[PDB]
Amino acid sequence: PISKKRKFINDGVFQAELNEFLARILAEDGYSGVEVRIRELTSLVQKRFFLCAMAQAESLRYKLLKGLAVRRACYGVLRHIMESGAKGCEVIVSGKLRAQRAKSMKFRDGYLISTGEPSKRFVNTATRSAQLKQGVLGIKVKIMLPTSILPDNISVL
Amino acid sequence: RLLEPVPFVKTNNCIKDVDADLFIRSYATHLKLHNKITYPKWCTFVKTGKGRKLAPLNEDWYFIRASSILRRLYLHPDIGVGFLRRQFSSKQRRGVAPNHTSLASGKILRSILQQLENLGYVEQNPKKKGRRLTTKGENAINNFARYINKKVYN
Amino acid sequence: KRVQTFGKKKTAVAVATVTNGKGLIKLNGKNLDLVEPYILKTKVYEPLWLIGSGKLKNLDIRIRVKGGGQTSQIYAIRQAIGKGIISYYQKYVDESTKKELKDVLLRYDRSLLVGDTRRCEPKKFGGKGARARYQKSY
Amino acid sequence: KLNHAVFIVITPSAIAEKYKVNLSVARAVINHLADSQKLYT
Amino acid sequence: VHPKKYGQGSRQCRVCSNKHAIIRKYNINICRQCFRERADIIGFKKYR
Amino acid sequence: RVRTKTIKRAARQIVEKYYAKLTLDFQINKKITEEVAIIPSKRMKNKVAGFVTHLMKRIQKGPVRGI
Amino acid sequence: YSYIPKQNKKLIYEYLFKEGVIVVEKDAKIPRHPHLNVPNLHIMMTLKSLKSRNYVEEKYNWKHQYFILNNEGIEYLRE
Amino acid sequence: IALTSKNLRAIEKVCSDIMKGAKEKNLNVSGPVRLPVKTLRITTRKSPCGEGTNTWDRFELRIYKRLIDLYSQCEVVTQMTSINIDPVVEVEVIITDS
RNA sequence: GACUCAACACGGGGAAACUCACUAGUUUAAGACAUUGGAUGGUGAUGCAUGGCCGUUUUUAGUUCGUGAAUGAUUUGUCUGGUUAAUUCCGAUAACGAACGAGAUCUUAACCUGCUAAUUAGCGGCGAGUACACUGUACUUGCUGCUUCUUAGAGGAACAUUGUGUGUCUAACACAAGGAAGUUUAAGGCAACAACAGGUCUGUGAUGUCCUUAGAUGAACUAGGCUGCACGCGUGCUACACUGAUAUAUAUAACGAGUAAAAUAUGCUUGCAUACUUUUCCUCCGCCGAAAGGCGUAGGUAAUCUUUAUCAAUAUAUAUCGUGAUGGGGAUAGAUUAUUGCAAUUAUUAAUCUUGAACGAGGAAUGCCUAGUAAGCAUGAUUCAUCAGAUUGUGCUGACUACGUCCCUGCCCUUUGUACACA
Repeated sequence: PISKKRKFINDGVFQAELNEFLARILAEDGYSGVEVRIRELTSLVQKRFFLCAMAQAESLRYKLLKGLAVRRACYGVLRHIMESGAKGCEVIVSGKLRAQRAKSMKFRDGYLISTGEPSKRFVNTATRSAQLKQGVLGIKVKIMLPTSILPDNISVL
Repeated sequence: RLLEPVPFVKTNNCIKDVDADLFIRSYATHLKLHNKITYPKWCTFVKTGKGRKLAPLNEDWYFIRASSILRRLYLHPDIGVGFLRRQFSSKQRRGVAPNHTSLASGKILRSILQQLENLGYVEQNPKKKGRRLTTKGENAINNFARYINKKVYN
Repeated sequence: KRVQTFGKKKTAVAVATVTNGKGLIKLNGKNLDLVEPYILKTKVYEPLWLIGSGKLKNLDIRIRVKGGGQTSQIYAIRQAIGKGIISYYQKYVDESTKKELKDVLLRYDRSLLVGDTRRCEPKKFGGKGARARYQKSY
Repeated sequence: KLNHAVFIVITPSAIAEKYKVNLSVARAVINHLADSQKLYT
Repeated sequence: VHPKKYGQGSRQCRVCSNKHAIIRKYNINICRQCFRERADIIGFKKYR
Repeated sequence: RVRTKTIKRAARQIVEKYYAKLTLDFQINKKITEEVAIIPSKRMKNKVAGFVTHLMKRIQKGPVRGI
Repeated sequence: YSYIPKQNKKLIYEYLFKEGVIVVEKDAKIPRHPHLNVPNLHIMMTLKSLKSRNYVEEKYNWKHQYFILNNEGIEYLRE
Repeated sequence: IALTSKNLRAIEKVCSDIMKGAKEKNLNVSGPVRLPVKTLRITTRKSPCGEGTNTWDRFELRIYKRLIDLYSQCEVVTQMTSINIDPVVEVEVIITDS
């Protein structure tokens, strides 16, 4: 016997659990979906309760964590984004990068809208972090889905 | 100055057609002359409200409240004990702390409500829990309203 | 027969029911003179003169008061009664005088027939005042 | 300082200056002669 | 032990493990420091 | 008030295909620009159509730089 | 003191075995678990002990453990 | 039968389903009820440290609630809704006669 | 911790037990793993190891590319000038053509679709009236023609629209009229290129490295400081009065937010153990008590009950007073009634009384201000066991003024001079 007002925040707590649980468990492949492997997941979930930007960002995080060079790993992942279909991709990695001075490299290509609510609606985001020997690395992958049509995109046939 | 020209047609059937202040003072005089209730002496050494912090200094404030309580009872079909407190809520400056509204004392209004209950002007029933004024009180206040209206008219 | 119109300036609201009768222009329970402030009573009297006491003698207006300050309520009442008289002239009583009445109402001012959008804005940041800021130290 | 008393136009401000009296006793004198601020009859 | 059901120590944050700066509005009991980034995953957007 | 490159190039792009249906009246010009257009923002469509109207009042009384 | 009777250890072990799925909660002072009729102070230590013996992995979370029986954890813990 | 949610189109399409089913089954269905949309506002400040210009941002929850009524069997409607609802929408069933 | 903006009502920091990283002290192993070997946690140090976040430059308009062109660092594009919310554009153009930032887009107020309708809302109609009008009325109780009105789903209206005008007659802006809408109709949120050796490892089982671990830099428990002050500097509240000190009456809103325990009985001898409703939120009622607060209760997991046909105040009217630091003023302490909290003593919160400081509108100086906005008046939410004088959401009283400029200040461009480049 709970209100709808408290019920929806209880549901918000449940989805707060679900987001991090999905992030932890979905590591070997992309986003295969959710249910309203599988047997264990359902058992644990019931016991406790009673084109893929995230996948590509996790792939790049794996390539950096395995000790592969950031430059080549980023170039490859950017090529896979371009061949996946996004008109561009904004990937930025930050940390120690082989030195004691903080630094970052920004790869710019294409339209690359970076602000505004239509931009936020059209563009999805991913930002991950992981440990390193003497610090922590931060990776941001901005993938923009193909455009309804953008108000700025104007053409007459 | 109290009477003002009116372009629309009046009805003059109840106190709703008469101004509040004139009626409440006229009925305070009426009850003072009729001696229907007591002063009472126990309310004399207590100020009107906690936020008031001072004596009202009029010697008839209890009778004015007695004339206004049923005035608001007619206006609202159902009221509460806190309704009078909120209606007569006053500024309270807690010294250095800033002003806030505060309700008046409830025992005095409870007591005068008991006084009119003994007078029979107000009745209580399980249905319509809020205070309402009885049918006899309706015609009594109607006659008194029309009785003041006729002198104040011409 | 009957008409029901509305008037809202500021937070105050007003709904006016205009019906045939003997002139029972009543604001809910209380009359239009017993409000207490005569400054607003003059403004209430203002639309009555431009139309006609003899004309208003044949119609009853049921006026409801709910919310808003004194000035806001009087403005809402004025809008409600103006729309009521205009709609009643358009509908039932007479059309010939409706054009003259609305023309003179428009000429005298614009606030009598339709109110204003002027309202309170959401609070910005910087200070307690809606366009103030804290006294920054140095 | 004040030195007004009660022992010896109808507006209180004018008659108080005329008789060199306080405003309250001025109002009392006005009532006595006839028989907060208000307009004239 | 002396556990009490009232005061500051009655409840702690459900994630950040620090009871300071807990918001109890709408019975959330999640510390604001984590809630700043947990707002979107819960689905509680900022518009104006 | 002015406008942007998007409006300045939309004005050049349109007219050149359906100027015959364009008339002198501002509202009719608004209507034709709206129906030929596909941009889903009525406010800036109204802005661009007003630009079109002020560019059409420039025609038939001298060179108009294109069109 | 807090000496652990062998009944608690065997009960928690067979509760791991029958369910296959197990969560024991990071908090330690809760008198009872909603799905366990056993004090929870004496289960966290045993779970960490069994984890440190390389028989069960723990993904872990904030105020949650997410324990699960590994393919090799049952056999050693049978008896 | 009342439905509550947070987003807009998911309940509009479900209410369209309600209307089309009512027209198909020619039931004694009362007109749509348009309850006011309630907004719930909480506060939180950026700058996790103590320094800097303290800034305060406001997020909103836009609760929704719309009511309808029908005179029919409850089983058919409680199957029809589950046919064409979304997981993010919740409903409650109350019956009427006349 | 923090030192001009970019701190000093900030750390959500309104500190009675831990709470707190501190102190006078007392305890525990709660050192996983294979006597002994052997680690986690840590509010210990390092934001001068970091990530993220943030606060600035910076709410302004700047940044970059491809090609081309002019030993090199490099220059052009990125500009004489005209307009602007802005390299926003027109234009002459060794430049031409592109990406960003700008833009644009949206809630809310706002006008309309006599669309679209009714829960828990409104307008009516009649079944019986309370008293008067006169050949309906203020108020109830029961049902339903209907939904501009209580509410809102999409959409539209507004675009310098038109006309009189300026302009390189191109880009522009002015007045008036229709129009609710003529500074984008207005406040907002997204805030790049690049940087700070600004803050944060005291927010995280995010975080490297140096440090502690049985007498813990882990945890728990008794008492204390952050609340003391010779004093100085910030944000605020109350005021220095007669447009006022004070009491009565009527006219009044939006945002709101709201359900691992009390008590009874039994055994032993008020304490522990055991089972029953849900006492564990706001509360309307009838009383107790000036009040605080209590008693048994309506209602509600919520347009239903608090409560919103209504929660405040400056106002409105009459009255005691009538500009004398006065009766203004409320600092101060004393006597106490109750709640919050097993703990109010460093007298939290509080109904009552007494006590009576300065204060004649504040110097050198500074902050905010372009229209429901200054300013004043209040109200809801947060942290809450209790406590706003804090921050935020909302409403009322609707003003004095420009409608622009670089003279001050903070920023920007160009030109120029440098022996500066940690600038």
